[PDB]
Amino acid sequence: MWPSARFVDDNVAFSRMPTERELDEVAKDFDAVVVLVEEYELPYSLEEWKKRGVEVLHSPIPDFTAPSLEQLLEILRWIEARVREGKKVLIHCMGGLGRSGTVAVAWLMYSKGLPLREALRRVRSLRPGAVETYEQMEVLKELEKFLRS
Ligand code: VO4
Repeated sequence: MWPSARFVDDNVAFSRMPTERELDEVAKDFDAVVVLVEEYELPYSLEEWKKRGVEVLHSPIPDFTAPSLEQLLEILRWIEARVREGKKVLIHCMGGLGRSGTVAVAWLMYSKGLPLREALRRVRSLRPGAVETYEQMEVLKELEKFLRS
């Protein structure tokens, strides 16, 4: 297994950005990637995933900002579809683990119905530092309200 990934359930993991040297490595373990990094900060083309048969969702979230609730719902629904196909999914951003950690917490809320408090604790247990900003926490609160309703 690619030990940089941490799984929040049987099928969904989050990690730092794999480098071009690691692409075959994570393609062996994952069939789908959620790429949160902005186009201009990529060090290889995302066609690298396509030539390996890996499905790509490119939904960039700028450095130190939170996704909108709509953006997050779109990401979650796509992850859901891939998991239902039997695929393992890797969420990643470049640099810290604020943005990828936010999507990982949202996935636990969305798929397992965990309240935000427990989902946050879980992901932070996996990677201390996940969910870095007040804005990221606030969109997770907005998600929780959406789901409860
Ligand atoms: O720029 V971050 O993914 O550490 O919020």
